[PDB]
Amino acid sequence: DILASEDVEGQEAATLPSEGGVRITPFNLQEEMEEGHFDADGNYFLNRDAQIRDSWLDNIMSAQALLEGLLELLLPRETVAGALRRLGAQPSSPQRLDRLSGLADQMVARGNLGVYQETRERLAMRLKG
Amino acid sequence: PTGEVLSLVGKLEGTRMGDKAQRTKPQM
Amino acid sequence: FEPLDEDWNEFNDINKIIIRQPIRTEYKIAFPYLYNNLPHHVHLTWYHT
Amino acid sequence: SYQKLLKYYVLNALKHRPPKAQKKRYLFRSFKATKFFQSTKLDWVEVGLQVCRQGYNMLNLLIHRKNLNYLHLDYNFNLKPVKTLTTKERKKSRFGNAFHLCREVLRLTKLVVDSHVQYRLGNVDAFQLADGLQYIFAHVGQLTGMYRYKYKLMRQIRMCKDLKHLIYYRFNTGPVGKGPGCGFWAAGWRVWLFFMRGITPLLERWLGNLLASHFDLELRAAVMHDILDMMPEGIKQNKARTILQHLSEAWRCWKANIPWKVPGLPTPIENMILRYVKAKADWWTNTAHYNRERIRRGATVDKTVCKKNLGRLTRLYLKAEQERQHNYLKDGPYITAEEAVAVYTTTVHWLESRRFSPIPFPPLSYKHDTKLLILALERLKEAYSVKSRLNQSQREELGLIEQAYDNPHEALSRIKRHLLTQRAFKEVGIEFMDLYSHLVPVYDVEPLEKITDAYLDQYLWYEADKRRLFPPWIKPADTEPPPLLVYKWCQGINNLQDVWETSEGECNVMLESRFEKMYEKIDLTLLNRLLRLIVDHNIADYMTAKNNVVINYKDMNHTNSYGIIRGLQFASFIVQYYGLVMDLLVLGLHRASEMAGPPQMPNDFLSFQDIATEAAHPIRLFCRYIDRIHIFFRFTADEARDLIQRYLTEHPDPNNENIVGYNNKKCWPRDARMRLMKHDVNLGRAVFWDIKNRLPRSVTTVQWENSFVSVYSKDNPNLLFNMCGFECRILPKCRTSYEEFTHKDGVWNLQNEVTKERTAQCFLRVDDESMQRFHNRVRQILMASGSTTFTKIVNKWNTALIGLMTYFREAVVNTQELLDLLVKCENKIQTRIKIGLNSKMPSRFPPVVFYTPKELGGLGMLSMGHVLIPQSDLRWSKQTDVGITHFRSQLIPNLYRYIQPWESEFIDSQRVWAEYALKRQEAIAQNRRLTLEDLEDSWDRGIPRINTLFQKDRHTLAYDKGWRVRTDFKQYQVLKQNPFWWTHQRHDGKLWNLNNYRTDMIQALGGVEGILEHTLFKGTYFPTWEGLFWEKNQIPNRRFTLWWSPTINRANVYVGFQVQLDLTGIFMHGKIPTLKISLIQIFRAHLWQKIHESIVMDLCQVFDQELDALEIETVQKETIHPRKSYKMNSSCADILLFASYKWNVSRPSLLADSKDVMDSTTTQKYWIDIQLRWGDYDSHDIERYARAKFLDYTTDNMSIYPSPTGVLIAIDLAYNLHSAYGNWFPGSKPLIQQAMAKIMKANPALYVLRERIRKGLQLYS
Amino acid sequence: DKSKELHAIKERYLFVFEWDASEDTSIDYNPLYKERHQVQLLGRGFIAGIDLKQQKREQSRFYGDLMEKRRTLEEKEQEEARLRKLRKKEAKQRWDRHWSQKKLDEMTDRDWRIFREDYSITTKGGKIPNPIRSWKDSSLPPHILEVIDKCGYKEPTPIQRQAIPIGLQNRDIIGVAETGSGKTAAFLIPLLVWITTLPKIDRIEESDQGPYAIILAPTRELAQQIEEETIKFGKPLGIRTVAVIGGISREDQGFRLRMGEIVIATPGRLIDVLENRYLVLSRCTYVVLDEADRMIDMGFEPDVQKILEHMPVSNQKPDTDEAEDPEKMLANFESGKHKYRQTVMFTATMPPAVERLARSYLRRPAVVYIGPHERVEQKVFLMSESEKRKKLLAILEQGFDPPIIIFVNQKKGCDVLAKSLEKMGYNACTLREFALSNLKAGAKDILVATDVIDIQDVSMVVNYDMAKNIEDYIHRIGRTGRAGKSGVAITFLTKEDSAVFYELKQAILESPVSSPPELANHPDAQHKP
Repeated sequence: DILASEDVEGQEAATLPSEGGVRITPFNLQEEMEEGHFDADGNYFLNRDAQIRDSWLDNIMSAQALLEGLLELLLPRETVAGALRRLGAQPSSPQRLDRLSGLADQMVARGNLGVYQETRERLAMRLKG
Repeated sequence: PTGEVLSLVGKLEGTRMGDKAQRTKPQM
Repeated sequence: FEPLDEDWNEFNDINKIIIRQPIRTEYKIAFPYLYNNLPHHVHLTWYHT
Repeated sequence: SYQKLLKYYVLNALKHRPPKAQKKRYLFRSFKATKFFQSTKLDWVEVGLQVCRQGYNMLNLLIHRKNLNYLHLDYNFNLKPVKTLTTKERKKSRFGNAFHLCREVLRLTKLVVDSHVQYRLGNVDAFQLADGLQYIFAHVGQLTGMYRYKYKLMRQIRMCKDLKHLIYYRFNTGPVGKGPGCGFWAAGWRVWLFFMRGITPLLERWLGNLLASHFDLELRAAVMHDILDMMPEGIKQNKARTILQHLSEAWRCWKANIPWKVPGLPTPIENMILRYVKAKADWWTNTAHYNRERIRRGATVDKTVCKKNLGRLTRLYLKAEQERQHNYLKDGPYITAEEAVAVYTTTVHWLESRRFSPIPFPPLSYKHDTKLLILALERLKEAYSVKSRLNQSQREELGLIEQAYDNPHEALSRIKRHLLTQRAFKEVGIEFMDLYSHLVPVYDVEPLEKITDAYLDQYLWYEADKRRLFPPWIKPADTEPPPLLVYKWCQGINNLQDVWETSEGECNVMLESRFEKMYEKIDLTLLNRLLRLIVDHNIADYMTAKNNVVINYKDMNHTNSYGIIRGLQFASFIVQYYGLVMDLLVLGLHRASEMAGPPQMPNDFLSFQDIATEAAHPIRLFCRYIDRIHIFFRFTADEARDLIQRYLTEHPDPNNENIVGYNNKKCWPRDARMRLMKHDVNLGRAVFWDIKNRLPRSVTTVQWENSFVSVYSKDNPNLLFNMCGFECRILPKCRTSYEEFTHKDGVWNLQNEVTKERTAQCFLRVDDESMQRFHNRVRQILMASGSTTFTKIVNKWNTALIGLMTYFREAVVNTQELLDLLVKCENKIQTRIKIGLNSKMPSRFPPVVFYTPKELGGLGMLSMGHVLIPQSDLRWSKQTDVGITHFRSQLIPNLYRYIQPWESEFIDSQRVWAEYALKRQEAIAQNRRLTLEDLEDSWDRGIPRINTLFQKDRHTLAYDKGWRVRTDFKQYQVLKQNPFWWTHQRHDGKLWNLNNYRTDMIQALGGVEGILEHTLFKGTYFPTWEGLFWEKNQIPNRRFTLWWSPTINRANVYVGFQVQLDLTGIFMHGKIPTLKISLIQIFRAHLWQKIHESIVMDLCQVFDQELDALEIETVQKETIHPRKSYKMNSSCADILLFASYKWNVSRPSLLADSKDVMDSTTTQKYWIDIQLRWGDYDSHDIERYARAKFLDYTTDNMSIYPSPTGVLIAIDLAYNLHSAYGNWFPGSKPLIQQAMAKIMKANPALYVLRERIRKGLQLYS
Repeated sequence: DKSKELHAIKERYLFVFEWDASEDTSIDYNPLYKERHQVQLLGRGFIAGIDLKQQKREQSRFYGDLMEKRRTLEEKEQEEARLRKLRKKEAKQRWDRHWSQKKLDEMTDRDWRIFREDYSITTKGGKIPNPIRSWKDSSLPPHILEVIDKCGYKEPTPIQRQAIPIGLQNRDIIGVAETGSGKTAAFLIPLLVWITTLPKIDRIEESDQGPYAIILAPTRELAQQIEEETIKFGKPLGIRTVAVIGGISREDQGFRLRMGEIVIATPGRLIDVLENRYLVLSRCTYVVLDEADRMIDMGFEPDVQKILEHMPVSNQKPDTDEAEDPEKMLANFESGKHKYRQTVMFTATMPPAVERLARSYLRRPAVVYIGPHERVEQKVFLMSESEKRKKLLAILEQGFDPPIIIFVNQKKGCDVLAKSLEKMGYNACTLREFALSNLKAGAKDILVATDVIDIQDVSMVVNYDMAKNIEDYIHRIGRTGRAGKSGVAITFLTKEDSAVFYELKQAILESPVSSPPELANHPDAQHKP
């Protein structure tokens, strides 16, 4: 046998959860009927489906502009990563290396993968077509 | 004293079996 | 270590046994086949350098 | 620490095995060829920061992947919720333990990285750096909560703790004392690297798969696929609805043991059906035996599994019984003709030697038929007096029994007509009593046949007692309980002629055995031939043809043709007379004639004519309980040597192999049990072989594997026997140490009859079978459902404990394993109730909840253990017109001290019966009838009790002979278990007294006023306890919880967790729904606020009248907020008084304190606050509560009061207390005392509260 | 032993982060195995890690006799010469002493850093100068030393020891310490040195051009405390101090304003002065804000910013590194009148508003950080009564910082315990003024006493007998001092003390400077007595 929510004679609403750090019981048997259930004599039986057991929970610019900037920062027949190697060789030019890395990361973030092993001529053909 | 009923092994030295056992008087 | 009830016979008669010095565990360990009943998986130690 | 580290080293050395050959392994070489990875050279600290921030970003992405906006991850990887969760939010926050394990590993990693970041900023020296890395790897478990997430990690902590110890003291000699710092972090570093070596691939697999009866059913499905897939489509569309109907019918016919046969069936499909049934039958048999062997060893299981397994093994034993009866009907009689004629003429010679007169048929009127019929009907209604609700087939039985009461002569005529005429009988049903160790049958007989059989049982025992059919060595008797049988057996062992003198090589032999298959090997024709010598031939044919009837179990019918029906009424005679035929085969006619003596002067049990006929034979003590024989021999040297020679003639032993296989008592130590000398073992083998040769194996069989032989000689110091559930070791005084005389329980001091000096000592123990049966009863009590009340479980526990102790009175104290088992089962029974109260395990729980008697609202538990009542639980309080008075009133008394021993009761019984005989002899000669005046000094003293002499049913109970063996055989007729099978209250009286236990229980628990502080009695407004009564054996669980709510809902019971109810100020510790369902019903409809506003309005009506006597110019009722009645952090003033000109105020003092000295700080405004309290047992002192709340609310910047001079009045509703603390103006204190007295006596809102409490507790007066 | 070896023959022939004592092995009652007679290996082998001098002390001293018997007659001189060479190497090595037996000219930077570590002080900034070791070792002018000697400060507080050299190097100071540790003289003394070491031509002014020093306090009580202490420093030096506070009627404070070096004020009353022109801030070169976090928690921040707005900005430090260079700022402090301003702010916590006041007021400051039951380290040992004397001795043998106090419950105890200690070669006083002088002087090292005046802060209190109530216990351990070094209170607990266990447990659980499961988990500490 199981009791319904109508044979409780005097449930009320849940005004406030806590005050002063003390948790307030919401005066209704809704959460006890969600966790377990009652018999005819008023005992309690609890659900026991806790497989994972959760031991912490238990206790609580445009791309064309990018290509123009890269073709500006490259010499012919040179890769982008090789340009990083040369301009990083404190380096000789920190600011142009910073600009080259920034343009490379803005090209990587748009989905273009593998831009480091790319010569100047293939990027020029990409800007043309 | 957290509940915890203890075993009676070795906890009887001066306590006998017939002691503190009383009988009743005849009724009426 | 955790482990890996005998009756009185003619063989374990303590009236036949001379108790002179108490026998210890290192006697059983140094000589594993002289003082041991059921010596199953013992290993023979080094004797002397 | 040295020994544990050496243990780990030996384990790692022993578990070492060479690694398996494989291809060489390069993860980073395959990572390098991928264009998505680049290589560089970085500082260690920079990449250490990059790794931990990438891990923080990964965990942040894993948190906000599931849209969890309420969980915040700190930069030290601490995960916290931002608010109070709900049910679905706790469901959506269920991650694996690998998540929190990776969390704690990254926390450890960030600690390790930031320790060096603290160094390279110039803050600390490297001398301070190496200590900091040493503290981390030593105290991982204290700095991180990673130990809660992996338990095997507890190995890794303590090892790092043990390496913490050694180095420290090896560092701390010389000028170095104590203080922080060694700096040797490598030993703690290696262990956590080796830990990460194993934890890495599991976490990688978790991140990989995160970021990206049934076996028999499958076997039946495979068999049906193999059947149906072979047939073609026109037969597939037919046999799918053809095979499945009779496929279950064949299995049902196998289960009902019906031979399966159907015409029109081909032979290969029939063989396939037979293979299917055989495979399912083997599976079912192995499953049934496996489920029985699981629950035999004490493994817990659902009750329906036991209920199905009992029926499975019932059907299997029915199939075995139908097999063995068919084997008897096919193989013919197993007994030869010569053995039957031999035992027949042996019975003839024994009845001629005793001059026995046969029992006749009662012709017309024996003038005792009415008494025997009434006794038979009382034995039939003995079982039905247990419960008042019965079934319809039992209502028909009680109707037939009452018709036999109303017309007894017609009932006697029907009984005699069925005796003289009826030979065919109705079918007997069979059921099994579910003992966990041993299956036992219970039979169900037609009631009209049962009345006849019960009257036959009464008549046969009443004639057999008068004609002296049974010799006194046949046991049990009506006058002797089985412990008295053990004591008389020990006295018979002691009182022999020189039984301990072994100076010339004499020996003592104690054999105990059981007739194997005594009940199942009785031929009914042989039973009839042996029965016709003692009763009428029509009565013998009635007793014989009754056993040839069909036994039914619900689908199965089989006739009985071999073995007797043990569930009959008169079958208790069939057990006892036929065993006397065994007395003629084991003991011999000459020795039985010497023991029984002349018929004109029969000897007593274990007594003889003279000493010469006593010691003229080695067979000199004999006894038989229902199936167990107990024999005792005295041998000289030459007789024992010749008997060993006669044994070794036919059965030689060249290698001394009779030592292996000797049954020996393992419950005693080796100096106590039997020493296995070769002469004694050969003598015991010779004794058992000489006893076994006297019995034909077709008649009965004894076995060595169920027997026991104890030999006393020069080489054995002591004698042993198991009898009537008692393990007994007899040890001489002269073969042991000196006089010392230390008094111990479980020790029977044995003395001689003639010389009256101490000669031997008997040591008692409880055997293993009784303890296992008691543990079976404990497990049956632990099979109670969750809807079962606590009082029924406690009553079953008390029934089992009384049934254990009142039989094993003296022997429980001697054994220690039973004393441990009682305490262990008691803690299990208490834990069963503690879990039924709340699912969370409490820290403490009072015993006074359990051991309170049922009259005071408790459970009435019995105690076998060392339970202490702690201090500050025996203090109680009371309130009267002068104030509050407190009073102060230890171990719980146990059961074994309130029960008499056996030996002193036997001595007292002999003395009071001798005195009764002398007073009866003086009463007859003086023409005097004995009254209660001459027998009031020996009241309730003796076995049997003197109370049976003054019963109304003397002439009725004096005709009931043979009641003890019938009381033992009641277990084969009634389905319930039978405690106290060895006694009956109408015959032996009451053998114990349990009112002193309740008296000392009430006295030891601090008195009634000390108990009733736990019971919420002072909230019920009853002035006394004696005028009250409970609404009607059992108490419901809700009423029990609401009754014991002052002692359960305490701070020291469920530690830490506390909540507050919404509309009240009731604080719940833990959570209890069975108490919340009562607190909602009692405190419904804003009753807390109604009581508060009612007290405010009543006190305002008090301050409204008598206005000029206090110089009040204006009383004011403040605008009370509706949440003020239950908020307890802060409060506000309720009733304000304006002074006319000026008032003097005093220092803050109590309501009962009259020492008032007022100061010059005159104030005009005065304020009164009303506070209500719902307290518990440890915190209900309302005076210190009012003082603490006044000093809290008047000394904080959170409460608001218009005046600094006022009073706080506190009322405890759980105990109905009231007090006040604060400032007072003149004339106010006695007025407010009388006003609060009138309020607490006459508030209608408090009356509504108290009547709702009395309605919830169902307590009236 | 004998009953145990018969028991051995009879037995033969017939979460928890600690390890339990029942898991132990080698509990064997054998005379051969308890004294296992370890080797010393020809007087040449050594057990690793355990101290070599301590191993040479604990040896059997038998093989040395075999040496001095069997060495050659020249080899005794060879052994003596080798030991003299080893002692020469040890004397070259030690030339790493303690600072209490070293001088000032030989005290290296590592020794000054260990000296800063000993008194729990730490400094932010570049080139922090050397602190003061003693008054005989200080560098103050002798008249200021004479005034401090007349005031009664025998030993400097560490806030003085660090803030006085930084105060004399004209640097801005942030002192993190609480009230009652000696902060007041710690900012007053460099002010007094600067005022009393001006030339006579630089002190003469015909008009009143305001104070040389503004000392602002948030409360009237702290202002009166700094007032009284500034008066008792300034009257032997002839330096006038004016209190601009509340609670005193306006006529008295107004008449004191007409008279004209040091002004200690409250912020509302001071801004009512400065917005109405009763006192100018012309020659002001010294600003002190004590308890600025209390100024923020009460809300005086725009008022003190407007007090800054009255300051002439001609003496503000430049926002360069030259404000923390001790050479230039030391020579600027030696310039007398025309130096830049110096601001000292004492606080207890760090809110961002005190950080904004620091960025508004200070120019590269130096942060000097310093640091009964809640604040005294407490340790307990559970034992039987008979164990007390040997545990005390073991503790004493570890060494201590005299003086210490040992408390006992009865005066007879006092006398007899005291005797035993003097027997063990300890200097023990029993318990009038005479006793404390010796202790103070260093003569006596141990005071034995019952719960029954006035005594210096102690490093250690031992409750040889536990007090009968927690209030007496609290008073005892309070003797380690109101503040400064936590000190240690060690208590011997027996079963006779069970009625104070619960409160003792609370006292310690409420002590963040304390670590005790032996008491916390004890059956008698669970409920109020």
